[PDB]
Amino acid sequence: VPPALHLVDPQIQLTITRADPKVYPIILRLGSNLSLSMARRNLDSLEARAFQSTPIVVQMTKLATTEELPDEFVVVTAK
Amino acid sequence: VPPALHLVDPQIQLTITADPKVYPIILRLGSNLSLSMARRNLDSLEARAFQSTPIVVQMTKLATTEELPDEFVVVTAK
Ligand SMILES: CCCCCCCCCC
Repeated sequence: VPPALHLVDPQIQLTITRADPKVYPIILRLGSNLSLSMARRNLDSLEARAFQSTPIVVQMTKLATTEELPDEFVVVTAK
Repeated sequence: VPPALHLVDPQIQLTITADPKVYPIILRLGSNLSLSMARRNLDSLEARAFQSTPIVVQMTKLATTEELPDEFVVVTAK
C-alpha cells in the first residue's frame, strides 16, 4: 500500500532561505514513522540531561484528494 | 549500528506561529530520508499534476554536542 499523503498543519512548516522568503507546508510520504522533539541546553544544572528533549505533537492530516493541496509545498519522501 | 547526529543547515529549518520562530534541524536518521518540493501543473494536463523537484539537503554530521544551538528540533528518524 502506497504511503498515503499526510498534510502537516500550517502550524509547522519548513523554511528554506535566500533573500528571506519561503515557508512551505509539509507533506509526508511516511513509510517509516517519524518522531519529532524539541531540545534545549541544560544551563542550570550538571547532573540533569545535557539537553532537554520535549517530544513534539504533529497534528498532520491524512489526505484523500489532491485538490486539498496548495500549488507549492515540500514533500518529505519518508525514504 | 548508529544513529549519529546530523545538523541540517540554517538554509532549512522548522517553524512555529505569529511572532514565533524557527528551529534548525537534527536528524537521528534511521532510514535516510528524501525531501522534495512539489508544485501544481496548472498550465498542462499530460505531465504530472505536480512538479516534484527533489531538494538538496546540505546537512552536516556532528562530532561534538558542543556544535549545537541552544534550542532546536530533532527528527528521530525511525
Ligand atoms: C513527524 C514530523 C516530521 C517533520 C520533519 C521533517 C524534517 C525534514 C526531513 C527531510
